Amino acid sequence: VQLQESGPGLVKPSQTLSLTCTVSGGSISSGGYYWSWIRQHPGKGLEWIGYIYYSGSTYYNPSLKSRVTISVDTNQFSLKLSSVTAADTAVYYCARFGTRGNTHWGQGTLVTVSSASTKGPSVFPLAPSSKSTSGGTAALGCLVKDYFPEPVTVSWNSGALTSGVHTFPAVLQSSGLYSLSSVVTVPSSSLGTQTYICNVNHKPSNTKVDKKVE
Amino acid sequence: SVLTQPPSASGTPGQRVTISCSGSSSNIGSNYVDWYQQLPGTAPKLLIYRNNQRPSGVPDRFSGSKSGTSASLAISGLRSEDEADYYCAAWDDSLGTVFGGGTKLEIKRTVAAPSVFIFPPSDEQLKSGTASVVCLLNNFYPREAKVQWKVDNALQSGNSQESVTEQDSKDSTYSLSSTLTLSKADYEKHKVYACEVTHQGLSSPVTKSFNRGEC
Ligand SMILES: *[P@](=O)(O[C@H]1C[C@H]2CC[C@@H](C1)N2C)c1ccccc1
Repeated sequence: VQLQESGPGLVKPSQTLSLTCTVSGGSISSGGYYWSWIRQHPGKGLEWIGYIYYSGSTYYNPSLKSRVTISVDTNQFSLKLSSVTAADTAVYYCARFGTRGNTHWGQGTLVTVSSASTKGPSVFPLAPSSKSTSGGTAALGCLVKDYFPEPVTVSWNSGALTSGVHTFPAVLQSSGLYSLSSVVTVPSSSLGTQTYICNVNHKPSNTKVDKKVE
Repeated sequence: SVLTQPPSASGTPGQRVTISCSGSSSNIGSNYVDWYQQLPGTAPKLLIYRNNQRPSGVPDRFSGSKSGTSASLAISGLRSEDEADYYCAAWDDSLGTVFGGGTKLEIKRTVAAPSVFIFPPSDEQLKSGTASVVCLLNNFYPREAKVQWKVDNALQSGNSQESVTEQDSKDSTYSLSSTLTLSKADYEKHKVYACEVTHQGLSSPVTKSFNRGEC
């Protein structure tokens, strides 16, 4: 089974958060499986939201029971959390908890509760120089500056380069905007021929930039 | 917070570590404990269920135990890919499913000094009126590192932000990005920009500097 979350990365305060979990590789009509919602505040622990059984019986986190509805559609199930505040900013996971040990989690999706405006990121190349090269190994990267909200996804050469790649946790500037840098160490021999592109994606503002890093 | 875990744990490669989980009669004492492994940047995964059962794809290096209101997860042959947050979980008879605060597992590899790299502000950023200078501390251990910015050989402060990655699943090292942000006017008034790096893997502080416009 595979589980896929979907929803907005940004939600206004007091609005209702609606998330759906698309199930693939099996139906939602045979126990004993507990189709779950779990959330995780950024860089922190886990909090259970609720379970739903194929019969339709639900169990909720008592601290969220008054605000939460989990429902099954006639092959999806959803989470609706009303009257959201900044305290509800977290990564939300949908999962399939099996009583016989076959548990699968979804990838998780980040929800930021804020009234602030959405801003697209600027993408600047961190060009490799002699001050970025040591022992035949050269460093280069991209600077993803002044955006809101999280997250931005950075890949190198359409997902090719994975080794040596370091995408740092975004920092919250004085701007109120997030700043991020993504770097990769490559052989110095390949700086003149092999192309290195900075693939930056930011859905909340529709920003897709492919940066030739020179 | 309903279940109690130590915030951190550590062990050398090949050695064994145990992670405790303390609960009460209403959760651990009444039911069973599950364990979840969260690799950095990934969703949690089931590691242990029903106190000590392993799902498919989990090596026998991992084992769990439960006694009374306590539980314990053991990792026998520590690998670099074992670095993760480990959460115990249990059904509370009143609260439902509760978690522990989680335990970050650190692998004690050998001391590694960072490779230091510096990046002048790009010309496209300079068009915006801002100037960011990035200092890169790459693949080092332990985590503790100190960066000191120099501008025209003068020490800076309060004008930089730094960011650190999680421990790398393959070489057990950390990387650090330090970014100095100046106005374009500030940037052009000065001549030299330097990044001074202190780390126990270094016999003495390392400086990566550049004059404006070189290379
Ligand atoms: P597990 O923690 O609890 C099982 C016994 C009781 C309490 C919840 C549910 C399942 N119920 C029958 C568990 C196992 C699978 C999924 C969620 C929780």
